[PDB]
Amino acid sequence: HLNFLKKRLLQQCETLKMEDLTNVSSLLNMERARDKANEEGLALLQEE
Amino acid sequence: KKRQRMIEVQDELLRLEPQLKQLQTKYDELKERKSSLRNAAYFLSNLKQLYQ
Repeated sequence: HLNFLKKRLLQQCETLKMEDLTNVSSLLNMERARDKANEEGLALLQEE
Repeated sequence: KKRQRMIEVQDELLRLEPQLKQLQTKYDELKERKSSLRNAAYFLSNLKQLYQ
């Protein structure tokens, strides 16, 4: 099964970050949470 | 939205200045026009109604 897994490697690597993608995706997730907070702030302040 | 907020406040600052000037004019015109004639045209004619 390990030989076949090296085969999977050789099979999809040829055809075609992750830890950084996960961390920066979460970071941008709370950044956009802070962003919708700024949106409700700015939109409501502009509305008043 | 923040640029729109600055533009609206710029209108709101201009609106505030215009409303302040308009209300000052409103109070001045109210006093002058409404009370002058009701006092001058009253009294000047009442003085005429008195003397003449």
